[PDB]
Amino acid sequence: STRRSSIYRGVTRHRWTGRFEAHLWDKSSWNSIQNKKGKQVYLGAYDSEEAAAHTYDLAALKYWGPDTILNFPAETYTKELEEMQRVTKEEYLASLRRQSSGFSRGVSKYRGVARHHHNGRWEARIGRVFGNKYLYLGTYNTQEEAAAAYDMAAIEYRGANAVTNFDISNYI
DNA sequence: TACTTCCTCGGTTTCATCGTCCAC
DNA sequence: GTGGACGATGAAACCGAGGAAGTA
Ligand SMILES: [N+]
Repeated sequence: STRRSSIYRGVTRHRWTGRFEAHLWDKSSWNSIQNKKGKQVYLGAYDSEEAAAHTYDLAALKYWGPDTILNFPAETYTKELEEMQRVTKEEYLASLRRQSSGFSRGVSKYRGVARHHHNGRWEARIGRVFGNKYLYLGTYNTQEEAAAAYDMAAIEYRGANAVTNFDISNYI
């Protein structure tokens, strides 16, 4: 019936946002709500379709090695292939998500950071469906400080697989 | 067939932002 | 008055259930 939303593997143009989502099918992990093997992994949103394709390629390389099926040949990812080896799978996926277009929108380049009225300072906020709160994390003089606060709250309320503005290792 | 792998996009959650409260 | 602390709102991200697309 319908033509595929993207010419690339693992890329779906979202019907409402118009963003190119990268996603991945983990055929080895176990879906526990179902019985069967298989889990959908969301890699992020990208304003550029080619960027979502590259994101899929890199995540697939981290999951299945240099001859899994790729939108582009593994020779184009040689450098990334080495860097990939130095981190967890979760660390690498968090990094891929951190570079994505949808990670942070608006004025600040950091997620959870926006500006306190017109005071020239930066508020950090974080969302928590438990308690139905948009928690306030303070006002800071630099975006990096606000982003640090957002990060700390993020690791606290999301633990592992928490995507932070700055590297998870900064907070050990 | 039946069965696995992959895509889609609607609920759900969270952010970006701006404007409002109240304890000082 | 007022200014941190937040709440309201709309935009936009997140993400799996489910159906579509390949297998074999
Ligand atoms: N967007």
